[PDB]
Amino acid sequence: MRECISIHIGQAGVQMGNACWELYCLEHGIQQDGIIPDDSSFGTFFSETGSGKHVPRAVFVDLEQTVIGEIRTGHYRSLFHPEQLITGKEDAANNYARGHYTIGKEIVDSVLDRVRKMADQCSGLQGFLIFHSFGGGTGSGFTSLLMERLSVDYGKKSKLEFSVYPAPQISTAVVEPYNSILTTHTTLEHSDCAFMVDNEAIYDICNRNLDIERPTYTNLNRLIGQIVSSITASLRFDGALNVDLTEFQTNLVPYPRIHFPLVTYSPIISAEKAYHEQLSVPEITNACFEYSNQMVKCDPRRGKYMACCLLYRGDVVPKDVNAAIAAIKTRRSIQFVDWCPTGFKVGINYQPPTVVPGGDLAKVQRAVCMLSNTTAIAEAWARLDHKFDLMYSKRAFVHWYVGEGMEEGEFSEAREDMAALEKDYEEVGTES
Amino acid sequence: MRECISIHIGQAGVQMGNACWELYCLEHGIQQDGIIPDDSSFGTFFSETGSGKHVPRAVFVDLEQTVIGEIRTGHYRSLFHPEQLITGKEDAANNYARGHYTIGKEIVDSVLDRVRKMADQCSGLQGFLIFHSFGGGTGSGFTSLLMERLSVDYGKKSKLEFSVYPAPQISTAVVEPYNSILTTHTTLEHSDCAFMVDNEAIYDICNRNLDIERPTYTNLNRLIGQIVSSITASLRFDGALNVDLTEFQTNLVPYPRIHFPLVTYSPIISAEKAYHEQLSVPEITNACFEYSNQMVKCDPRRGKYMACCLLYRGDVVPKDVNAAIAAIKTRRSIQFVDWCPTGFKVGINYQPPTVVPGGDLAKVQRAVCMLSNTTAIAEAWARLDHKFDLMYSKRAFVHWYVGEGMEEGEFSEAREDMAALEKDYEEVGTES
Amino acid sequence: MREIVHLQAGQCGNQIGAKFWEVISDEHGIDPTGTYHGDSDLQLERINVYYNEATGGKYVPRAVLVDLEPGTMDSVRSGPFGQIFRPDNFVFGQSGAGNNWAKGHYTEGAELVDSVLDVVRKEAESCDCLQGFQLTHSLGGGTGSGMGTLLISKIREEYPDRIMNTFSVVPSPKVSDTVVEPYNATLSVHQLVENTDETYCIDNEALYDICFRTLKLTTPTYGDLNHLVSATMSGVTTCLRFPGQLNADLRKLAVNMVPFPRLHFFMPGFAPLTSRGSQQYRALTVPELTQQMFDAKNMMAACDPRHGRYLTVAAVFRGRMSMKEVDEQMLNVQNKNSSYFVEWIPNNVKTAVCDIPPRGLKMSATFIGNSTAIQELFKRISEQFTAMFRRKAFLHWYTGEGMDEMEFTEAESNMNDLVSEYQQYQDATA
Amino acid sequence: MREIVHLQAGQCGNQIGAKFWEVISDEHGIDPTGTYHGDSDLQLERINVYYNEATGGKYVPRAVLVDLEPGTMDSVRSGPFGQIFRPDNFVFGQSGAGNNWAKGHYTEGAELVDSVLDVVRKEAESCDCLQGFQLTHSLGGGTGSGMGTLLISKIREEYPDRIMNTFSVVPSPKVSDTVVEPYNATLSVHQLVENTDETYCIDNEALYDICFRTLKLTTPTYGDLNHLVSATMSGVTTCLRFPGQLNADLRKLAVNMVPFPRLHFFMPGFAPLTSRGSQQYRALTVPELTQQMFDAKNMMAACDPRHGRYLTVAAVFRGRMSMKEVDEQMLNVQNKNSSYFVEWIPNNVKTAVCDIPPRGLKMSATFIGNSTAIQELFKRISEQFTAMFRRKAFLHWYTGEGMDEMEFTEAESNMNDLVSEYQQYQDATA
Ligand SMILES: Nc1nc2c(ncn2[C@@H]2O[C@H](COP(=O)(O)OP(=O)(O)OP(=O)(O)O)[C@@H](O)[C@H]2O)c(=O)[nH]1
Ligand SMILES: Nc1nc2c(ncn2[C@@H]2O[C@H](COP(=O)(O)OP(=O)(O)OP(=O)(O)O)[C@@H](O)[C@H]2O)c(=O)[nH]1
Ligand SMILES: Nc1nc2c(ncn2[C@@H]2O[C@H](COP(=O)(O)OP(=O)(O)O)[C@@H](O)[C@H]2O)c(=O)[nH]1
Ligand SMILES: Nc1nc2c(ncn2[C@@H]2O[C@H](COP(=O)(O)OP(=O)(O)O)[C@@H](O)[C@H]2O)c(=O)[nH]1
Ligand SMILES: [Mg+2]
Repeated sequence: MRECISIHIGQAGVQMGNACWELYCLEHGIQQDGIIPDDSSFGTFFSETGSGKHVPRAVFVDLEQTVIGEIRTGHYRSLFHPEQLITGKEDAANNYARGHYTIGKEIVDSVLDRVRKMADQCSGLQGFLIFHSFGGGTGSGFTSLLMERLSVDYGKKSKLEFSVYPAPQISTAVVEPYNSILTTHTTLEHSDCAFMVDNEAIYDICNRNLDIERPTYTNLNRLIGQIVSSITASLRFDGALNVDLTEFQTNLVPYPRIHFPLVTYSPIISAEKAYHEQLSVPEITNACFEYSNQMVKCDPRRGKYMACCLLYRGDVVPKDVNAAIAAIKTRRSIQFVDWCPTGFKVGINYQPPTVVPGGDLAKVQRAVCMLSNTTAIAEAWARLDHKFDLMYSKRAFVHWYVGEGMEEGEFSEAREDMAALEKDYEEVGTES
Repeated sequence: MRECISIHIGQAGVQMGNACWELYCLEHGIQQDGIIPDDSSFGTFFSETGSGKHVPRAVFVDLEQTVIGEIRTGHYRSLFHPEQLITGKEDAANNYARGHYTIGKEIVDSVLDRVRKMADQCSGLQGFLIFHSFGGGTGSGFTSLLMERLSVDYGKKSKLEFSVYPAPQISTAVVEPYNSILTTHTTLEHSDCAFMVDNEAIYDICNRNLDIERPTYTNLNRLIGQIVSSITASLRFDGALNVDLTEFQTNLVPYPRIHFPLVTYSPIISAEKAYHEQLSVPEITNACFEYSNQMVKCDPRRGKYMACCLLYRGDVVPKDVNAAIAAIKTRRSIQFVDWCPTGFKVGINYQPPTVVPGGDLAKVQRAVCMLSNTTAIAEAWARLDHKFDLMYSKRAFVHWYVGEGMEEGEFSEAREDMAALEKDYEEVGTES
Repeated sequence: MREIVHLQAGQCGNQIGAKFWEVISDEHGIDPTGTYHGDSDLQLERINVYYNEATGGKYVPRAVLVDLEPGTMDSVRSGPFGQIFRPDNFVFGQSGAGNNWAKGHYTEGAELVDSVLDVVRKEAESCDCLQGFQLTHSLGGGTGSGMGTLLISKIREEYPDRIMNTFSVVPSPKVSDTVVEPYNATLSVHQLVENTDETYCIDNEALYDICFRTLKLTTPTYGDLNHLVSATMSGVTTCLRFPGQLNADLRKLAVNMVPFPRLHFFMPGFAPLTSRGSQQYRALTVPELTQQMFDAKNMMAACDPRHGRYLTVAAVFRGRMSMKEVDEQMLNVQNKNSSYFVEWIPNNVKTAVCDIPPRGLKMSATFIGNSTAIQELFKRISEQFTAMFRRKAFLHWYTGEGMDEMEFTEAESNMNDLVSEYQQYQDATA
Repeated sequence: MREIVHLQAGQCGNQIGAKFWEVISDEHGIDPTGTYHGDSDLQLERINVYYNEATGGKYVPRAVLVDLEPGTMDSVRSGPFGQIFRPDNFVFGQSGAGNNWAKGHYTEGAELVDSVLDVVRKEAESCDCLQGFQLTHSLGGGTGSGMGTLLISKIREEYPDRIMNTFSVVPSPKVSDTVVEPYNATLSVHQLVENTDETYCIDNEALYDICFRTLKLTTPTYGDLNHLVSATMSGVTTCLRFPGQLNADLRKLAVNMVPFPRLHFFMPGFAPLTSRGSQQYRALTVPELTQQMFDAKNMMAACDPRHGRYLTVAAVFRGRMSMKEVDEQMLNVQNKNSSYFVEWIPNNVKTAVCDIPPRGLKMSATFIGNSTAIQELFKRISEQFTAMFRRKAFLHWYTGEGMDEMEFTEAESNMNDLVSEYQQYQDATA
């Protein structure tokens, strides 16, 4: 199978990626020095060279020099091609306008050049994985730019992303609703499907299952690394019933706008706690169908599932996966919409996970990642829309935007667009 | 293959040559002491002797004793025949008239004698490579003299030159437009094709690709050494699809006056930066077709290419060169004129480049130099003509010339001649 | 990258400045002679954020020292830490303002401001990407109030886009160290609301309340109060100088902490603060730290936050810490004191975490607040101003240096509007 | 090769001359006894550019010293550095001019000029290729103004082709050390515009402004001002004496710096200039160096370039340097101050780089400028001249030595035209 390009935008995406690429190095046994120790898989995510040093096929962009500087000076400095690390001069300062209109465009073209110079050097190409956040300038405004530009230059190719959605109650910035909605509007028409994640839900899981009292960003971003490696496992490792990258959108996207499947991973168990667990197929399969196991803090029983992919990993029994899924289809609490009787998409790859040195999670012999699309996520959008209405009703932060080349009417258009999305979910939530 | 004669006129040409001849010494392993260490190639650029000391087949002329004195006293003193180093008493003082009418003619005949005494001692002869500048007295006025004299005494033999064209905005003298246009007029009718180069573009490249913050003349003139060695590679080293010296003009000169192909070289990469690059044929071939890779700061997309030579070097795959060039012919941004469907001229020599001891550029296993002729260069002439009109409209510097045996009407004739050249490009820029 | 050029005016500004540079030199590990002697490579990666470089490792901080008379500057140059500064950056007059705003802004400051601008521009052109300007002054004085407002306007005209924040000492509620503070204070605010992006109001009485209450150090000289102020301001710029999990920026704080353009007056806060000796009987975990940021007892502004309501709040943490608690506690804080925050803003807390804590500590949080309770301060100044101006108490010292009493009325009217604007947001939604 | 013969006239010329030869002997490493003791072979390769050779290594500089009275020359011969000069080259009269132009040009200088020419020719025939002549004098005096203009004309007649440049001290704007400066100054300009190729105008007041402003050395005697002038003039001739990346020439500067024949009056500049002690807090990189060349503060001509517009500018750098910056900064300089340059010249900056910096330094740039603002100087002299000549203030001292007042009117009329010609180019294109 063939190549994929990973774009890491903003502090969150850039910081998340460094953890993700640590896994790829471990799985294929690539040295942090870049030189593979003395096979057909790494070609998808790594570029060959005359020497033994493989070059990762990804680009990092961040208007603030600080974040990339840590990578550019960290022990992984030699792994990345120096010209792939694009850095501006000043930060976007959490303002959507700066990262999209004034300073985002001053460096966007340079990023396109390297991607173009990178996409041209792959005999095959699947799509893009874009890592970013919803609550920052570079990770929200610059993302919207690249979705537009990459859509034009490389349209009709898959465009996937993993976005840190604003958590329900915990908040890390004041202008998250303003910046969160804006990027959503511009990215709906130029994206395939977004893999939402919340730090609140992940924190809730980490203190609950993993059983470590004091998590950090350096900890959580690694779990987000596992979902990516499991998602991209088909493109690298052989196994029965593979699932190529272009397959995700077809199964998980009944409608063009409705492309927000929240991520769910299992089993998250610590090394010590695992010795008293059996890890049967229904056990791990059942873990994905409860409020207590989500990367987004949306109560699934509030809504109805409409598409679910169970990308199994490691030594797995297809017979049990077929049987385990069948039971979940016949439980009253679980409720698939009326119009999608065919609501599962199984995928198996014969490569059990690999543990990061010193990693908190255990060495599970078998793993599964669920990518269910549920109408309960409309609550997250509904709550977010409530926040935006409260602030913009008083016009309490617009001035920071109008001064950066963003017209007043954009805010009104976005919410009205989001309001239609709210109704779109409601219509799909019923049966004609 | 047989001999070529290199003439280095002016401070720029003389200083550029010393870097060029350092390469020839390295490639053939000739000692700076002149004695070859204890084959059929060096006969083209070097003259044999009874002893093991080979004599370079070039002449150096500079009205200012200072520049040649450095060579005549530098560590390369013994390499050059003492009588080949021609020096006057006083400088041309950036005045075109002095280097062409009053003091240029006082020493021109002596230069002709040594060339005549040198051209007579070569069983075969290809042509001349003349190194000079556009913004000096000796390098502009004395050049025009030798073009006239050499044309008469050795007419119908190739006359090539590498000229440091005045950069768009950076300027090193006040009277560059006056001196730049004058030499152009007199050299159009007595030259085959000129290889334009700009220090601005080279500086832009050096800080951009080579990644050294503080370049100097001693640095840039070496890169100009690479283009010369690549251009003259066919005359020395064996390889499939050689390209003799007389071949350049036929492919690159559709019309007699239109003989200004700007130089472009690739790949310019530092020793450290190269370990993360693959250097595939399309990669190096693609580098030559963008505004960011030129020795002359003319935006190629403004104009249309009308002739292009890709003189490949080192171990190369003719199949890929054929394929790589074909793709460039089918891109909308790239636009060859309508009347030249046959717009490529490939040449391969089996001799990968050699690195100057301590050189900044890397040890590329494969190299290519492009000599595209484009209508965008008319912008450089158009801008230069604008400068001349502003000054001569006020007659603000003519007095320094009229006092050195140059009539007033010469300035008017030159611009009117340049104006026709501007229209000549415009007519060729369209289709009948 | 994001260079900061520091401006200090007035006796209070220079003295706070002088202490302010001692700590940053300490954090980066810079010798008083200007030679770097730190132990962490992260100190040199960003040493250009404050310090220029002259050959030989001599790092010359780009601070601009201006006072209308040589008094305070001479002490700085004679001080142990005074050799570090560039001799040219010092700008000194020969007749200091007599605490009156007019002389230091119109007749005397004007003759000297042009000289200062000549040096500030040289600092601006020497930086590849000059982030913004930082000013330390005092409203009560004449040199700090007058020339600071004169200079803040001039730098505003040349570089409108850049950030321009200020740390100012504000008149105390019941004590006044200058008779004509309300006149200088009111005049200086009028000229600041229109030109500065943020202002960290502080007052000595509130800072005095810290010295003996939470710390136990009677007889705290100004040299110690400035250290608290020094530490707080160095916290705001930490992310620009050291890596972190969630980096902040001078513009990041401005966007979050300023809902409306005029309402940019904040009031700072710092922790941990504990007296020596008794320090060992207290824990340094995040929970107790956070509670210390949301109580009036640890507010450096005399106005008590309880009386008013919070609009926006930014907590800039430092050191190795659990990001969960750094955000779990904020959520609990907001629900505990929901009445203390306005309803029309769905969330008000801004969190930033840095990797390098302050020198000699393993945890630090510079609190910043934008509460409506500050209106009480400006209302108090309005009460004092109208009393004095109702009888032209001291107008003759001002009108005698090229000024008209019409300006006093303009400043009073503008001040009242600022108070009114804060009041309008006391009410809840709908 | 391109030998220079130095001419010095007047007390100011000899004193500047005397210092001027100390530095060149220092640069080439020549012992005061005339014996070369340098350490670089590049000092002997071009030692013939200034110094003749007598057997035994005794290098005799080819300077011609002329003063109408033995006063100043006797001090030079008695000075520590006076033994180097040839005894014959000294030419001395017995009655010095009393500051009046006529006596030193007509009645007394005439009796002595022929003697000087007899020695200048011997120097000219001894050089294989005599580039040109260099004159150091002062307009205010009588010997420098009179005999210098008398001699500059005579050498002009014999060698019209060669360069003939001059360094002259020009009357200060508000101070005058001689009562009749306008008469001598105006008379000397009339005779110079018609005979000299370039003139580097300098004035003591402007040079005084350097001593205390950028340097910090109060009580700068003339012996120090001459050193600044010494250094600048030695920079102009550097390329003739040492190798470089982009060599300059006395004729190169004349071609670039002189658009029209009459408008050849320049005003020099030098860098780096910094007071001892404070030197270590400043960097020596190219950027800060270039800005120091395009500010009035470092101009040795009292006229401020800001008031006028630049026509042509030449920067002669020295030492190992990045040619990129040596040309990148000029482009940025021109765009920053585009209003300061006339539009009818597309580019105005001339760059030259040499390999050997000044002794005791690793970087140096002798700025040269041709700005219209100099017209203010000549206009000022015109203002003073018309005032005095309107009443025949001192004409009797002049007409009494074989002169007619008609000459004064001719000189005044010519001076006014020179001012007018500069003014015509104030306007923009079309
Ligand atoms: N999972 C994870 N989330 C992160 C990380 N870093 C930041 N975030 C989240 O990203 C959001 C903040 O956005 P940032 O990425 O820091 O901001 P940015 O993209 O750099 O945008 P500006 O700094 O405003 O230009 C918050 O929701 C954070 O919780 C990380 O390493 N991992
Ligand atoms: N590439 C390169 N360009 C040079 C070099 N030296 C000078 N130049 C360029 O040449 C032009 C100046 O002309 P010069 O060759 O120095 O002048 P010259 O030919 O000696 O003429 P005169 O000195 O006036 O007699 C400018 O555009 C310089 O940038 C060099 O070593 N390499
Ligand atoms: N924190 C602090 N405040 C000071 C210091 N010195 C003076 N102040 C305050 O500044 C005000 C007096 O202003 P000052 O700066 O002396 O007047 P200026 O010289 O005219 O600006 C009073 O409110 C003082 O409390 C100091 O060292 N530290
Ligand atoms: N720079 C400099 N200027 C001087 C020196 N001595 C005199 N002058 C100036 O020369 C002028 C006086 O001319 P002077 O040469 O004494 O008269 P002369 O002997 O008749 O030519 C005044 O403008 C002085 O400022 C000196 O040593 N250095
Ligand atoms: Mg030359």
